Amino acid sequence: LVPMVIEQTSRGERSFDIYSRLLKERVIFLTGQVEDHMANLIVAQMLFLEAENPEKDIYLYINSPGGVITAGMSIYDTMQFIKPDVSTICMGQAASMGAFLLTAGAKGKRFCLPNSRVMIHQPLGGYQGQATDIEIHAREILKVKGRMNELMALHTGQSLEQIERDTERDRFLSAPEAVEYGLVDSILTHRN
Amino acid sequence: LVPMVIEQTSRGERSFDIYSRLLKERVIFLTGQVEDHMANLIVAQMLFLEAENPEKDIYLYINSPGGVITAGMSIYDTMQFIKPDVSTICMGQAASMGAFLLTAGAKGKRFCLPNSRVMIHQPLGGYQGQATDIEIHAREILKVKGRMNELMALHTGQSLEQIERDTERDRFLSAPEAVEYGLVDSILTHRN
Amino acid sequence: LVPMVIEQTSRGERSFDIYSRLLKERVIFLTGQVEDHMANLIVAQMLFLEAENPEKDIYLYINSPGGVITAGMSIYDTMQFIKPDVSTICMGQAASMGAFLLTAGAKGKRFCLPNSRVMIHQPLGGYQGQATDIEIHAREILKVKGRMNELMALHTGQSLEQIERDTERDRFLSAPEAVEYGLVDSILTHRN
Amino acid sequence: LVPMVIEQTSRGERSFDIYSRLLKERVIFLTGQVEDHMANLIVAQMLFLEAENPEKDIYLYINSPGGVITAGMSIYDTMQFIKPDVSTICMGQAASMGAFLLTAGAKGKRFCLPNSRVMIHQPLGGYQGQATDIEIHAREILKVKGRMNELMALHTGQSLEQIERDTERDRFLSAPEAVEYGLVDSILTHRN
Amino acid sequence: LVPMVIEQTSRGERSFDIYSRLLKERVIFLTGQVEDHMANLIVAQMLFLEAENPEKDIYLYINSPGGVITAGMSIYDTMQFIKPDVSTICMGQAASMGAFLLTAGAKGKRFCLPNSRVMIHQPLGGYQGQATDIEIHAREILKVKGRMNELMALHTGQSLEQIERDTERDRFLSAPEAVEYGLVDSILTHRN
Amino acid sequence: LVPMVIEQTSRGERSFDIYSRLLKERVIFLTGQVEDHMANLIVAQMLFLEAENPEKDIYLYINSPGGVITAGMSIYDTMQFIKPDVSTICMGQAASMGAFLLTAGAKGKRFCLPNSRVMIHQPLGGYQGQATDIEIHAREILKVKGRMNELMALHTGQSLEQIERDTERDRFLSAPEAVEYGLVDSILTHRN
Amino acid sequence: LVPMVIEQTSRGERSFDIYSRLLKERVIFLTGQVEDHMANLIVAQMLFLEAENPEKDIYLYINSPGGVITAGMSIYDTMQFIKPDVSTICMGQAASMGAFLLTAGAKGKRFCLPNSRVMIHQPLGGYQGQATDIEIHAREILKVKGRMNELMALHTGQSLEQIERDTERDRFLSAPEAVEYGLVDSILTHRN
Amino acid sequence: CGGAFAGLDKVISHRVETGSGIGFGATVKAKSDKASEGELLAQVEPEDLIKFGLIPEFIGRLPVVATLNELSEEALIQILKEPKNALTKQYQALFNLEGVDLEFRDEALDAIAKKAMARKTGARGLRSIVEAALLDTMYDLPSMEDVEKVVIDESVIDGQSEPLLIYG
Amino acid sequence: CGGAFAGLDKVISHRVETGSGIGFGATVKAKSDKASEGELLAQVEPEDLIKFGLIPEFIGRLPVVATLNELSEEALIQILKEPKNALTKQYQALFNLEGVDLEFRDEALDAIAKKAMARKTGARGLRSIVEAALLDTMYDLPSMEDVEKVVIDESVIDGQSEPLLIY
Repeated sequence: LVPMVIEQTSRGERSFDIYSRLLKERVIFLTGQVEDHMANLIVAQMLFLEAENPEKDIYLYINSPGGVITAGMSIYDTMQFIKPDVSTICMGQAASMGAFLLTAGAKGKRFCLPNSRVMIHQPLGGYQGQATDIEIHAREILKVKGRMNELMALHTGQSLEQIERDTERDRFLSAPEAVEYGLVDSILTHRN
Repeated sequence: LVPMVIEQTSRGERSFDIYSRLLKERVIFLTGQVEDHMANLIVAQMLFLEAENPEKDIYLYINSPGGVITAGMSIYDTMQFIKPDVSTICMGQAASMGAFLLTAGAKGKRFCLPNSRVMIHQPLGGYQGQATDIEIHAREILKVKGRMNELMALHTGQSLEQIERDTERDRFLSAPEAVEYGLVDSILTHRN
Repeated sequence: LVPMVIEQTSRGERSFDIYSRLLKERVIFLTGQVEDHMANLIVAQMLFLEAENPEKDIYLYINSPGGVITAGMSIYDTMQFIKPDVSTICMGQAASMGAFLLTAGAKGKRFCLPNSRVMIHQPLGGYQGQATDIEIHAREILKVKGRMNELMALHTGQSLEQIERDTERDRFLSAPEAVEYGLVDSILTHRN
Repeated sequence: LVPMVIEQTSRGERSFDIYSRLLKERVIFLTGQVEDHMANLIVAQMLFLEAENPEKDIYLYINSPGGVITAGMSIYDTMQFIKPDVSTICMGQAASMGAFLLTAGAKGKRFCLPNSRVMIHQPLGGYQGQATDIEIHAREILKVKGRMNELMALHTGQSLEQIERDTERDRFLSAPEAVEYGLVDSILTHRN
Repeated sequence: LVPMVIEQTSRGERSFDIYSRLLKERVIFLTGQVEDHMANLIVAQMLFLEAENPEKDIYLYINSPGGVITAGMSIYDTMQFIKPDVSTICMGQAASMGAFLLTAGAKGKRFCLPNSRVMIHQPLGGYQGQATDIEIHAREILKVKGRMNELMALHTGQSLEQIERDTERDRFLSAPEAVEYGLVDSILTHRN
Repeated sequence: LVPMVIEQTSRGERSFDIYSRLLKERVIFLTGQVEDHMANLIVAQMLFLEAENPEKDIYLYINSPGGVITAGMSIYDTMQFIKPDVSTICMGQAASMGAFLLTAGAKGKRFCLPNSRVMIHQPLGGYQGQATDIEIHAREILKVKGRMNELMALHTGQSLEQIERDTERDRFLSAPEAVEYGLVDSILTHRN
Repeated sequence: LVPMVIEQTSRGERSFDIYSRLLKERVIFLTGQVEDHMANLIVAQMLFLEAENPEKDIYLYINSPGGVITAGMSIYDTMQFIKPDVSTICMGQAASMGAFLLTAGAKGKRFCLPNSRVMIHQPLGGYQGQATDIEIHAREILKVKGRMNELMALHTGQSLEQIERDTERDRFLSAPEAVEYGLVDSILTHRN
Repeated sequence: CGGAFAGLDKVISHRVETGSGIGFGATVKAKSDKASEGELLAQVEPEDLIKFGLIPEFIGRLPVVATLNELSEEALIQILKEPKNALTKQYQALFNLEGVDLEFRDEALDAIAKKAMARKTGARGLRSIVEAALLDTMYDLPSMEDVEKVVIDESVIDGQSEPLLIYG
Repeated sequence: CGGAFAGLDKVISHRVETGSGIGFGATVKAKSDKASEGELLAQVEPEDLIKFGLIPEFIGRLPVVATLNELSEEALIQILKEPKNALTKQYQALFNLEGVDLEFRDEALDAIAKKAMARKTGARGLRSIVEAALLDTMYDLPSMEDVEKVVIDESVIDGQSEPLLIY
C-alpha cells in the first residue's frame, strides 16, 4: 500500500502518490535489487526531469543490496549523458553496483549518511557448458571487472592498482572512510 | 481492504483512505517487519512532511517485531537529519530495531503504552563460504553491534558498558521499566 | 467483492462501500485472526472517530477466532486511553483475545448475541534453542498470562484466583453464562 | 468480472455493479462456503437495509454447500433481531448450515425452487491433544448439536425427537418433501 | 484484460466494458465451468433484465465444458420461472450440463452453430466412508439422473427410454443431428 | 501494464487503453493460446462491430501457438455468419487452429507477413477409461479431423486428398509458399 | 508501482503514467524477455504513432536478455513496413533477438551507450518424439538460422560467411566494436 | 445572411479525408496531404451545415452560397495602398493636421504581412502591429517642434531601431 | 476592456518556453529560470488567448494590448508618499480637523510593505495593516486633549510598543 497526499495548488486540489510527489521535486528512489524492470523505470524518471528543467539538480537516494550489472550500467551512462548534476545519497547500504552509481554522481554533490555503509567486491557470474563457451564468458566478465575498476578510479580519484587490490574480496567502508577514499564529498549529519 | 473516509472541508468533500488521512496530520505508521521496501516508504513520508512544514512535530507509531538492520538505520539517520522532532510511540511490541528507533526519537516526546513491551538483543547474522570471507563479515557485524550500542547509550543515557551486558541476550522490558531505563519519557495511560 | 451503496445527502449523491458507510456511524468491524496489520488498521479507525466526535459512543462488533496477543493489546490500551465509551458486541465467536477485547469495553455497554459463544484459555507459545533462552521466553509468557488474568478480573469483577482456575484450560461460556460471569451486561435478543 | 449497469434516475445516470443494484432493492446474495469474512459482510448489508427501511421485506437467496457453524449463527441471530421479515429462497443447494438459515426465515415467506435440494447432517469437528482437552471440546460440540436441533424444531414445527433421528446421518430432502416437512412454505414454480 | 467501448447516447458519452455493453441488449455469456460463483452471477443478470423489460427476448450464449449440477439447476429453474423467452445458442461446445440449459430454452428460439458440438453423459460423483453413508449418496445421485432424464425428454420430445439408453455413456451429437433429435430448432449458418 | 492514449475529439479529450483504441477502428488482437475465455471475448468484439457498421471491413491480427479446438470453431462460425469481411493477418506464428482462422478470412483480404510462419498438424487428444469409452472418443476426434480437412480444402481450394496427406504430421509453410498453397492472397511487404 | 506525472497543457492539467508520457513523444520501452504478449503490445504502440504522425522519427529503447524468436520477428517486419524511421538505442544489454531489432533500425539513427553490451548466438530449440518429427523441426530451425543470418548481413553490411562463423557460439561485442562492425552508427556519450 | 462559422473545417474534413488510418491497409498522410482551410470551404454543401447545427428548412431559403478565401501576404500589401480607407492613409491624415508628413516604405509592409498572418486574425489584426510600433513616437510627437516628415523603416517594425525623424 | 487573467501566464509560458522533446535525441531548451510575470505578459499574442478561451473575432476588435507590471516592495512606499490619494495623506487630514499633527517614518513604511506581500493581497489590502495599529490611538483620540502630534514607529506595527504622543 502507498499513502496518497494532496498537493495544494492555485488551480485546485490534486491527489498524488507519495512517490510521485517527490518526483515533482526532482527526487528519485532506488530501492531493492537492481533488475531490468526497476532500472528501466528510473531511466524514464531522469529523462522526464531533464525535459522539465535541464538546470536544476536531481537527487537520487540509494538503498540497495545490488543486483544485475547490465541493469545498473544503463543508469550510470544516463546520469553522465544528461546535463543536470545527479546528486547521490546513500541510505542504509550500498553494495557493489549501488556503490558504483553512488560515486558516479556529480563531483561535490555526493553525500553519505553518518551511519550508512558501503560494500565493494568483484563481479559475480557463472556458466555451465563446453569448455570453449566457458572461456568466452570468462573473457567477457574479465573485461567488465577491468572496465568497472577503471571508472571507479576516475570518480574516486584513486589509482587503478589500488582499486584492483581493494576489490579482490568484500571490503566494507564506513561513512567517514568513504570521504577519505574519494568515494563521497561530505556527510549530511544535520540540516544547516 | 482499507476503509474510506470523508474529510469535511469548506471547499468541498474529499475521499481519503484511513492511512492517508492520518498522514495529513503528520502521523506515520510502522507496521510489520522492517524491510527495504517498507523502510523506503516511511522515508518518503517524512521528507514530504518536512517540505510542507519543518516546524511541526511528527508522530511515529511503531508496532513491529523487527527485521533487517540496514533497512532500519535509514529511518534513524533521516529522523536525526530533518529539523522536526519525530515523536515515537510503542504500540504492541518493539523488537531490537523497533526499540532503537523508539529511543532515537526527540527527547521528551517519547512514550510507551501501559501494556506495551520492548525487547532488545544483539544483531543476528550468518555466512557460508571460505574462512577468509567469514572473518570479513564477522568484523563488519561486530562494528554494527558496537555502533548500535554507542547510539543506544547516547539516547538512553546509560553507560556503554551497561548496554553491552544487557544486549548479550534477549531482554524484555515492561512499560514502567523503560521509563526508569531512559528509553522513554512517560506513559500515556489516559487522555487528559 | 464489496457492494457499493449510495448515501443521500443534501450536497449530492455519494457512493460508498458497505464497510465505509458503517464507519461514518462510529462502527468498526473486527473480522478474522488478530494480526499486526488487521490490528493496526482498527486503531487508526478509533482515532479518526475520536477527532470527529469525542462524546459519541463507539460500537465494536467482534467475530474472530483470536490470534497474536501483542496485536490485540494495542487495541485494548487504545480503548482505555480515548474518552469515548467503546461498546463491544460478540457475533459468532470470541476466542481468548477476542474475549479480552469484548470484556474491555465500557461497563454497562457490553452485549452478547443469544447464540454467540465465548472461549477463554491460557496463552500459547513455544521456543527452540539453548536452555538459557528457553528460560527467558518462558518467564515472559508467564508474565503475560498473569497480566492477562489481572485485567480480566478488573473488568469481569471476579477474583484473580477464579480467573486462574478457569483459564487453565479451554472454557466455553454460553450467552446466559457470560452475563452471570460479569463478562457482559445484557443480551440483544430483539429490537425494542 | 462483474458487469456494470446503469440505473436511470431523475437526477441523472449512475453506474452500479450487478450485486450493488440488487442491494438497493433489499436483496442479498449468499454464495459459496460460509466463513467469517463472507458472513461478516452479509451482516453489514442487513443492518444497512434496516436503517433505510424497517418495514420492507428482505429477500435472501442462498446457494451454498455450508461451512463454519459459528460464522452462520451470526447471520441467524441478526435475522431474528431485526424487525423486517427476512424472506429466504434456496437456489441450487442448501447444506446443513445453509438449511438452518433457510428455515430460520420469516414464517410464510420461505420458498424453495422446484429442482432445489436441501441436505442436513450433524456438526463436524475434531481435536488433537490430551484426553482432558478432548472431553471439553466434545461437550461443547454436543451442546451445539442439541442447540441446533432445538431451533430447527422451533421453525420447522417438528418435535425434537424427530430432528435427532433425521440428523444422525446425511439426509437429502427434495423440494416437495421440504414443504411437507415444515422447512418451507411453498414453491415458486412460475410467475403469476 | 477487458476492452472498453463508447456508447454514444443523447445524454452524453459513456465508457463500458465489452461484457456490460451486451448486457444492455439482453445478452448474457456463459463461459467456462459451471460453479456456484459463476452461476450465481448469471442469475442476477436474468432478474435484472426481467424488471427492465418482461416482454423482450433474452439471448444466452453457452460455451462451457460443464461443471457442478446443483449450480446449473438454479439457472434452469430461473429460466422457466421468469416470463421472458430465454433464447439459447451453442458456441464451441455444450457438455452434459451445458446441453441441459441449451435445450431448456424457449421452444422455437434454440439454435446451434454449424460447427458446434454437444455431449451428454450421466451424472458423475463419488463418496468415501461407511457403507451406510455410501447408500445414501448413491440413492440421491440416482434420483438426479432420473430427474435429469425426465426433463430432457420434456424439452427434446423424445421418450424417457431413449434418453436412458443414449445417456448411459458419453454421446457426441453434431449440429445437424441435434435438429433431428429435437434438442434445437435450426442452424444460424448465415445472416439473412 | 497497458499504456494509455488520448483520442482528440470535438466533444473533448478522452483516455483510452491501447487495445481499446484499436477496437474502435475495427481491429481485434488474437494473442496467446486459444481458450474458452479468450475466444468468448473476441466473439463479443465482432458482434459489437457488426451493429456499429455492417459494411466496414474488420481486421484480425493473429499471433498464437494454437489451443483448444472447440474454442476456435466458435470464432470461425461467427466470421462466416456476420456480413462484414473479416480480414486476417499472420504475425509471428500461426499454429493448427491459428492457421484455420487465418485461411477462414474473407477471400482476397488475407495477408501474411514476409517473415511469418504457419504450421499445420492433426488434432491432438487422449482418453483414459474403459475400452468402450475409448472407441467413442476415437470416433469423435476422427470426425473432427475429417471435418477440419473439408473446410480447409474449401477455403484453400486444394483437394481433400491433398490436405489429408499434408496434415498427417507437422508441416511448416513459409510466407511465399502460403500464397502458392491458397492459404493467403498476398504479402504486405511495404506500405504503398 | 508506476509513478504518475502531470503534463501541463493549455486546456488544463492531466495525469499520466511515466510510460504513457513518453509514448506521446514517440518513445517505446522494450523491457524483459520477448514474448507473444509483450511483443503484441509494442506493435499496437507503433501503429498508433504511425497514424498520429508518419513523418516523425520513433525511438525504441531496448534493454532485454532476449526470448522467443517468432515474437520478435513480428516487430522487425513492422518496423520495415511502416514509413517512419525507427531509431534504436541499446541500454544495458541486447541479446540475440534484442540485437536483431537493434541493427534493424533505420540506417544512421542507431546508437549504443558507452557501457552497453551486445550478445549474439544461434537459435535455440529442442524436440522430443519420433525420428520423423525431429527431422521436420530440425529443418525448420535451420531455415530460421539461415534467414536470421541473411538479414543480419543486410543491415550490418558484413558478408553472410562472416555472420555464420561469428554466430556459431556466443559472441559479446562491446560498444566500440559494434560501430566498427556496422551494427550501430555512433555512441551517445554526452548531450551536445 | 453572413457569419464566420467556427469549426466548420473539422466536420468537412471527415467527409473528405474518409479515413482514420490506424490499420495496415489504410493510408496515412497526417501533414503531407492535410486539407487547406481555404480550399476546404469551397467544397462545402448543405448537408455539411446540418451537422453544424443549421436546419435544412433554413438553408433551403438561402440557395446561393459565397465562400471567401483567407488573406495572403500579397493581398495585405494592396489593402494598405489601393483602398482609400486604408490604415496607412488614416495615419497620414492624423498627422496632416499636425503639420507633419508620413511615409511607409515597401520594406516595412512585407514585414507587417508576416506578423499579421501569424496572429490568425486577418485584416482587423493589423492595427496591433502598427500602433504597437508607433506608440513611443506618437507619445512624444506633439511636444517635438520643427518636425515635418517621418520615415518608418523595416527595422522599426522589428523593434531593433527607432523611426527616423526629419526636421524642417 | 480590462481585467486580471488567472492562469494565463501558464498557458503563454508553456507555448513560449519550450522547443524540446523528452527523448534522448531531442535537444533540451534551458529556459524559464524566473517566473517573470511582468516580462512574460509582454510576450503575449492573440493566438495565446485562443487557448485561454477567447474567440479570435473578439480579439480582432481590440488590436492594442497593454501589460501592467506587478507591484514591488519599494513601489508601495512611493504609493503612500507621492500621490495625493495616499492613505498617509488621508489620515493626516483626518486628524487635521482635530488640530493634531501626524507622522509616518520610513522605518514603519518599509515594514508594512513586507506585511502586504506576505498577505498576497496587494495594495488594496494595505489599509488593514494601518488601521489595525491605529485602532487604540484613534479610539481614545477625541477624549484626549492638549495633544498636538502622534508618531508611529516600527515597533508599533509589531505591536510591542504604542505610538508616541506629544502634548
